[PDB]
Amino acid sequence: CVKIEEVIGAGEVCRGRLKQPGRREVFVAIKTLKVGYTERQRRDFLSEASIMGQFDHPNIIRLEGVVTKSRPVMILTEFMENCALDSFLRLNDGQFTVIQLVGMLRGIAAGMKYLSEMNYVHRDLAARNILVNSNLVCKVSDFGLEDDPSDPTYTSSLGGKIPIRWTAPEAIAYRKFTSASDVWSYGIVMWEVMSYGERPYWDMSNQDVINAVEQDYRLPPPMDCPTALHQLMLDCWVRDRNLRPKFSQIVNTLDKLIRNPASLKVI
Ligand SMILES: *CC(=O)c1ccc2c(Nc3ccccc3)ncnc2c1
Repeated sequence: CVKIEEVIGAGEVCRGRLKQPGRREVFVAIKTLKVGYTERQRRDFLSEASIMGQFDHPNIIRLEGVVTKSRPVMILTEFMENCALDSFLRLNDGQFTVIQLVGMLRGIAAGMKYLSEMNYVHRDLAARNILVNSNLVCKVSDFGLEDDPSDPTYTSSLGGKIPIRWTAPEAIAYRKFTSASDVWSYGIVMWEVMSYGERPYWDMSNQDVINAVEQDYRLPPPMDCPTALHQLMLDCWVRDRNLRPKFSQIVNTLDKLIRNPASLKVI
């Protein structure tokens, strides 16, 4: 049933084909586990496959199937042509209209609205975890495939790795991970999108980021970013987590900007 085609990255992420008795052949992404898999590693990989299988939404990565009967174990998903959002934007620097970028952000927010409705807290919302297809539809993902190892994207923190640049201050400080801390991460995703995949906080060290945020520093609007979009980022980054908009309100605000495109001209 599963046929491999080419290796993408390093277990490993590969491209291939899948055929089931009743449905037509579709291109798939195959997440494999490294040779000589441990009982705990196999349990962690399958518990991740079980999470993805619970969801069904046009802005959430679709799980096509899972291989359990034969080694190596596999996670099969629908192949997303344009790969990760951050890498896709960096090579397409200034090649999209504001409306297209807003549509991408609306898709991400619709996916996040669905997750929050299912009572699921993502914890790692970032442009590197958003996949893009040929039609520019953005899909929220996780458990898939480094600018400076001195200021790593993830910090080895006791219980688990934390991406400091994308994490709400209360989730860094007290591990208070909620849909509101995912909204903070979404605000960082908005900034990554409007900047065509720049590194949040630039040269600032990871410790500088925590200190600056605590002292009310907020990322400036990227070049040519409409004021309304930046204001929405600032709303996502309220220190009071109760005042941050819900994903349903973000979707509503983005739709209001799409209906009134003149508001996307004000820079
Ligand atoms: C285009 C490209 O490089 C790419 C990379 C990874 C993908 C994934 N990853 C994934 C597989 C299994 C579980 C979670 C994420 N899925 C779909 N398309 C791509 C495309």
